[PDB]
Amino acid sequence: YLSQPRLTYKTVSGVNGPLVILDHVKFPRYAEIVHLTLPDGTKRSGQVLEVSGSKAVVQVFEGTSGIDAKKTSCEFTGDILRTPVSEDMLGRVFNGSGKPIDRGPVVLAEDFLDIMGQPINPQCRIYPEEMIQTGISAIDGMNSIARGQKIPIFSAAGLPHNEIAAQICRQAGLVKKENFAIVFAAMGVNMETARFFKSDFEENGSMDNVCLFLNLANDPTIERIITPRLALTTAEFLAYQCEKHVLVILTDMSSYAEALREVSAAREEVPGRRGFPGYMYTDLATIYERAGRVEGRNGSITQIPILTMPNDDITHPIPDLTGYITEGQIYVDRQLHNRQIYPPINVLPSLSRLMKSAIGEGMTRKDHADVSNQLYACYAIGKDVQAMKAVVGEEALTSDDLLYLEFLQKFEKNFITQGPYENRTVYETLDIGWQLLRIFPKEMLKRIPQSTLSEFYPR
Amino acid sequence: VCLFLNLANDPTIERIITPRLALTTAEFLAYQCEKHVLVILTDMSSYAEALREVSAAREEVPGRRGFPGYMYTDLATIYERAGRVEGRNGSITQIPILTMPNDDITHPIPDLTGYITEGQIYVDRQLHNRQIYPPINVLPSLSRLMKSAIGEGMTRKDHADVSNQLYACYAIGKDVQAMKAVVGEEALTSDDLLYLEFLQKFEKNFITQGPYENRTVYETLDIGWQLLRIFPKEMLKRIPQSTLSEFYPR
Amino acid sequence: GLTSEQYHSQVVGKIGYIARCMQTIDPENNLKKIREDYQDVLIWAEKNYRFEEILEASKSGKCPNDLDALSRRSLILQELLRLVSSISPFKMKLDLIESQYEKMKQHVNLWKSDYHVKLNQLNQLTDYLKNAAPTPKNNFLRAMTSVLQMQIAQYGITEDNEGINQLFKLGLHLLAMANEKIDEQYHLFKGYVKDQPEESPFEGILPAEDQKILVKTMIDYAMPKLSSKVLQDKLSALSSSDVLTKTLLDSIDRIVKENEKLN
Amino acid sequence: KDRIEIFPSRMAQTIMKARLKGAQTGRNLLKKKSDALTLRFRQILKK
Amino acid sequence: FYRLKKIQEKKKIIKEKSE
Amino acid sequence: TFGYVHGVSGPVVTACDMAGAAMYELVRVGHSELVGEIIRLEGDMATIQVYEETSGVSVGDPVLRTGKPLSVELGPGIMGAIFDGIQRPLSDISSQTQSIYIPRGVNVSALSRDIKWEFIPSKNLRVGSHITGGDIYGIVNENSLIKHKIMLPPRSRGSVTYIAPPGNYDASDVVLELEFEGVKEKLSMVQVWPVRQVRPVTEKLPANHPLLTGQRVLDALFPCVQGGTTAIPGAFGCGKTVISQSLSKYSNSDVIIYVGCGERGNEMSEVLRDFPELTMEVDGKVESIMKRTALVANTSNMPVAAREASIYTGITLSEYFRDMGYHVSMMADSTSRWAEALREISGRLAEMPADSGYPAYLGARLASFYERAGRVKCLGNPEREGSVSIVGAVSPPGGDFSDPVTSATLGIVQVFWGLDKKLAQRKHFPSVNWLISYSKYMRALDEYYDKHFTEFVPLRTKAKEILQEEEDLAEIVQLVGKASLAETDKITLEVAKLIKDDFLQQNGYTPYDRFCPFYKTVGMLSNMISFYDMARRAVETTAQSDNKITWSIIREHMGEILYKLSSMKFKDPVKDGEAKIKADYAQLLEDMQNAFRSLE
Amino acid sequence: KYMRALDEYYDKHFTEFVPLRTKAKEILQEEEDLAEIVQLVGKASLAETDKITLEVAKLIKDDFLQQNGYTPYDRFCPFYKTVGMLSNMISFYDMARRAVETTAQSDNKITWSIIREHMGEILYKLSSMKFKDPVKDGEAKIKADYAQLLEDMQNAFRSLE
Repeated sequence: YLSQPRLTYKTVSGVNGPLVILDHVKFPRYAEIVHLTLPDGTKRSGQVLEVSGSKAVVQVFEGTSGIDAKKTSCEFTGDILRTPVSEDMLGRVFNGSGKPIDRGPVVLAEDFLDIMGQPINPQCRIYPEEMIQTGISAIDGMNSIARGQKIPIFSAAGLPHNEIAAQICRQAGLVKKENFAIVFAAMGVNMETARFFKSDFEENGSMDNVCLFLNLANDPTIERIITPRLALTTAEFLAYQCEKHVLVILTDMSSYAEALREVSAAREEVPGRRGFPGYMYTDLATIYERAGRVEGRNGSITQIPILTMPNDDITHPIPDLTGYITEGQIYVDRQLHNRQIYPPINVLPSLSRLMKSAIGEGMTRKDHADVSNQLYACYAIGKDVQAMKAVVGEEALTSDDLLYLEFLQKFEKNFITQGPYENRTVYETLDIGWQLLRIFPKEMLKRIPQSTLSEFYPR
Repeated sequence: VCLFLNLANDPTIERIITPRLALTTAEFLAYQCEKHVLVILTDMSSYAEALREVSAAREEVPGRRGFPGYMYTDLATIYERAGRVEGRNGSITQIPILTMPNDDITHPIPDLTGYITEGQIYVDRQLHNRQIYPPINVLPSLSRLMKSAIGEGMTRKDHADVSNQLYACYAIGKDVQAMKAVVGEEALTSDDLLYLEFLQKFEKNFITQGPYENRTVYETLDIGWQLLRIFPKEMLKRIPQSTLSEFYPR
Repeated sequence: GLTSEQYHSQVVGKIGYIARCMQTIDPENNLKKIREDYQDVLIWAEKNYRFEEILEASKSGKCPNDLDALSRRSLILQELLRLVSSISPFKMKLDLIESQYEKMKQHVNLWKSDYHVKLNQLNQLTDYLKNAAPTPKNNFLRAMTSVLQMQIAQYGITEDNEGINQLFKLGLHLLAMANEKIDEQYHLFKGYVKDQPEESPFEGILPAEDQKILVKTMIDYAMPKLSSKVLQDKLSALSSSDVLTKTLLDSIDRIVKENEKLN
Repeated sequence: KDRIEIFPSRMAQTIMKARLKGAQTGRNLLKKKSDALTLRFRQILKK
Repeated sequence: FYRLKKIQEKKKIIKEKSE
Repeated sequence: TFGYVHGVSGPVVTACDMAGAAMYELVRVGHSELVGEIIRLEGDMATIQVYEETSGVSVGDPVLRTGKPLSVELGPGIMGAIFDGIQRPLSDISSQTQSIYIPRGVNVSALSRDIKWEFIPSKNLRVGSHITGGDIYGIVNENSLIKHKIMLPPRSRGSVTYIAPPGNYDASDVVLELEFEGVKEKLSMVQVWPVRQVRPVTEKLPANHPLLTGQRVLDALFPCVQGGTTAIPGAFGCGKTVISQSLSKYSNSDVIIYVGCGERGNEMSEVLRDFPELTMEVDGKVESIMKRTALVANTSNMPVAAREASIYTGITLSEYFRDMGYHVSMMADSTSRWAEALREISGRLAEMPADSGYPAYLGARLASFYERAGRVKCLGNPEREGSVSIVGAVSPPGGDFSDPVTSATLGIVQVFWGLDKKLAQRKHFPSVNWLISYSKYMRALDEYYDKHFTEFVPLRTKAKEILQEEEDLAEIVQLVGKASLAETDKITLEVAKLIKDDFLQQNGYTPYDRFCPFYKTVGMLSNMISFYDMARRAVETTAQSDNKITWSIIREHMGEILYKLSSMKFKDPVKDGEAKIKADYAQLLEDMQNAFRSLE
Repeated sequence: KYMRALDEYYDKHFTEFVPLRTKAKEILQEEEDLAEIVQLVGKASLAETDKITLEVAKLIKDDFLQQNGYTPYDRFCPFYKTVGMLSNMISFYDMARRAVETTAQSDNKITWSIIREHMGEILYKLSSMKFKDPVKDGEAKIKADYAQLLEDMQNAFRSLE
């Protein structure tokens, strides 16, 4: 424990944007937290952005407006940003920097953990295996998520990815044929969406599992930077120490990347690709890879980063590096959104690399893989048949083509189309899938082995 | 043969001086010892990339695709150490072998090398994949001193006309191929069929050649004439009637 | 490829290695032809030149420093040393050693030679047997490999001896054969014994104790199939034998066949 | 010629990507139309 | 990138000059 | 010895009192000893790129100065070991710390200094014998499979003054002592080599021997050579696992070095879970391939320096085991991730962005790394010849081979095994597309084939031309249908299908064709091509008669022969020995000849 | 993104407007998807329902989404006017689609051409609906006129059926 008194400096050499450049610092520490009192008594926090000689460049969380030399004091806490973590922060709403915003008390620490964490040992990580059910059919019966997977949601501005995220937070759980928890982090989220998330989780009775970190768009961007690290430190505590399967939903990694760009510019680093930092890949990896199962512990951390693909460009650096680091993608389609389907999840471009580990006998059911494959094949064939009908006309189509069109319609109206508050267990999802597959006779279901068709097709 | 070698694992900066060592030796052997020196600088792409590395380290002004703004002048210092010289019976013939990145003839390395040097022999990936050796694409290839190195006296007097006519007919055959990809076989006129036959036989009998087969210039011109004879005289518009009358009938 | 200092250090080290190989192969200085051929490199080892002095000589060119030629000669010597070592218990006549040295020297490329491949196979067998625990397969492999070493010593590897080729083939096949395939191992050994021209393949080659162990192993495999107690006692009497013989194996086979017929 | 001669820009890139997707979709639809016509053509040939 | 790097180098040189 | 931290900004730490430091040297920053690389020098101020997170590194912190650049630590204990890209032994860090994380600035030795090794000195070596760099002065019984030959380092030489007697020694024990020019050098069983420095060899011989894998498509159509350079696409359903498993279990490579070089966390977890469980049959015993394999495994959240130096660590370990006299197979899992780490380092250093953002030296780095593959006459006295075959895989963006990394890799490498998700979906395993794949070592292996498998070269050429003709006729079939195909076209199509489904297609799970010996492969190809040639001859020579033969006639008459050709796969190399399989294939050819003679 | 928050306001003051908005957006997206096919290939292969979608989309785009802000009548469109107009347009859409689909697979088949030829007057009235002036045509008058248009639509489709 640090027993020595904290040193307070009035030696402000200069202020430049968000930086207070203090001088005559006694052994400045990089990443040190420092609380500065302005001339009128306002208290702000800050982080030692750069250390040189006896100087200390302190990025102030709030702005530098009103700060002055000769009167502004800064007390150096003597330690890097350490968060207080406990189980009691399950059922709480915190801001980006951890201060509760639910009118509850400050967290009574079970431990004081460094937010940056350490990289989970590759030799200690274990393959995710079992499935975490999100209650959404389009990502349960077609893009199931394994316990330990990192599967982002891709979407554009205006699409209901935040509503899908809230639905996943409310409905997520184990397959269930109190060791589950959800850590929702929201970054660069306007006040309206932040209030929506908070009130929705409070009202729908799932808050007992959910730890909510909110970083409003107008909150400090450095707070936006440290929000995902707070969320994932809490997730690591709950999963690898309390041994409960944690689902981390990080919202607006694009806003996080904007905050990262701002911090890089403040550091005076030249822009990299497409104006973003060159190390954004390392930063996003540091965030994502704090996930997965581990050896000798019964907890896990599933991650579902949510991205706002700018200009709907999958080649943009943020989605590109996210695809490089993660293990799938759930696409939110503007076409389906305009057609008024909820959730507007496109299942053709979407993918979940570890669906085979997520599904199967003893995890979801015997027929999950076959049903999912046949549904995907029939859906693709239905889109193809629609395109063909656009040219040849309805009459020229054959009976199989009519069946495929019917299955397409009923699959987008019963499987995809869910409703915000319709929680489907994976068994309900597979039953709906079989209802849709029974449109076709047993023969055209070529991707379902006869062993499974003879058992699940009837009725 | 004198070999200066700088393999892949060898120092990168030493490639900046390897060409100059070789060309200094060639200059000594040619302009002081009166030898005829064929200088072959292999992987001028590697030389240019080493130059770019040094320029980046120096933070020099970059040109297209990051190469230094003086890459042209440097490649010129390398290439322009060629040619004969008055009063000395030596010569230095340069044949740099440079790899176009992504087969892009407009990449800075090949582009500046073409601007400096007196031609280029363009090895074609399409021809190589079709297994035509040497896979040389005469259309993008060029030789700036052929106009004076050919004619009456040196080689034969129909050389220039035959070369130009082969160029024109080959280009028209390629255009006919491009149009045929769109309009199919049945829409080609008899002239287009003539041009396609010429293109096939030209790539099979003129470009295609044994790796150890040494055709004389007269043999090459005879092959060119037997290819041109596919067309009637009136379709050879480059060759003047005086040349066509003497050389065509045979 | 090599800087000058490292190249001349390689020359010095190769001279030293050739000297060591000569000392190991012919400690008694009986290989006069080979030592005469290697005289120019062995002169620097006979006297007590220090590494620095011999390196200076190599740099000056006084000592042989054509590293390619030194490598060729060192390999010619080292393959002969490997041949002599792989049959360590069975010495090879000086005449045969000299003839084999001449053949290796005449060979165009040793590292692709049939002699090199045969030595590699024999070394496979010897390395395995150097640590393999006593089991039926390992005893069989040791017996066949000892006979192979005897045949190599008496004939050599620079020819197409059918016996040596058969021993190599069968030994490698048994080595590759799975440990648990007891029946296949025993039948392979039986086939070798039956196809050996001599009546007593292992007489004089293996020690009497190893002969007893081998016959005991054969009897152990033969016993569980027997049913008649009289023939079982006959089998024990045969197991009392101290030497393996083709006729003894045939007698055991006939005993088990009579038991089968009686079944 | 080789290029459409639209000045480089992110807006130009988006326009060209949209145009490429549209051309590919039209090519696929025309290919399906050709397939239908060819199927009927071979059926009528056999008839 | 080249312009920004040049500007950063010039700013560093100016800071050294002032120091 | 000791520096001090004069400043910290991001991962860059400027250290004072570093007068003697060397460029690109390694330093331990902070009180937790974070690894760092000196990337600049200015008077006594050495700038350091700190590999690990620099949070908490305060001014005045000591900076220990390791007297070496980023150097791998070679010696016993490599085999079966899981390292990071920096040579951090993950399997020892986890055991010693009892934690799921890698502690910041962990300083665990790469090779255990406590474990004892059975060391036997070279019998010939004595006191005073001259020894030179590369000399094997001892052998250590690391496994029942790999004998670790303890050899002198390059750049070292002299006269032996003390060679330890055979016994149990640790990596800290001095096992040898030599003297040169009076200077005495004490050598333990562990040496150190800079990863970025090519290990010297007496000569780099040409590659002239196949790197057999057991897959018929790879061994026959697209052969690689011990010391070759190969590329593999990296995708989801491609099937690179089959290539890795084949090289690890069945290939003649004496050693395997698998370099993750920055894969996803769960992908690396899968690799680390699967490789230990793989087993190989050597000398009739089912050993574990980890007795001969090493894993330089690191994820995407590891230090970028570790990710970027993973390839160099792997190739240096492979070169070490090559010099030991072995044939090593290095396999970079995805060189694209290494190139991304390289681009990240370039961006961090603020270097000019070259083509598509990659550094100004990506091609040079890739070419120099792939140049380290090859077959060499190992440096040292015992005449040896090792090899290093790099099978580094690359990840083309969306199947495009036009990005800088894939383009440079294809230009440098000489083989491309082109796995295809399309064939994986079609259930054609191995998924090698056998149309975009290629191999430039055919002219190198012509000599080996002519010596051992004389007929294989014409057989392979005929098979390749058959497949090309089938690809060309696939378009004609659409235009005019199958009924319009000539009899020769039909025979070509129906033997191309035979080769695709019954020769190229191969299941790695079955006990009979998990590993296909080259003799079996050439036998199958010879039988198929004999069928093709004799059917074509019959068709051509009956074209002139009124009773012209047709592929339908041939199929009706010899449905049995086609069935046997299809069933040639099911010959077990183990139970059905080489002699039995060859005899059965010869009998099959006899049956085909008899049937064709009767029909004609 | 305020549509969800406005559900409470609509479901209490304009109860019927949300389904109208949903159907209008679906119609516009279907038109966007059909125009590509129409201009890539041709208009002959379109189904009757596709024709209904295209022509209703043209109607909505030209006379519900097209508002000239300089005219005395369209300077400001009250939301009651907006919802009533959208209601008439979507009612016409649903009823025409019902007629077409019901008469499909029947002897007395109905087509978009038949509907347009029968009730060009109804289409013209729907087009002129945008001309109602709240200043002089009070809210009650506009609502009554739109109800009369709905009644005429229903009567004409009853005669057609």
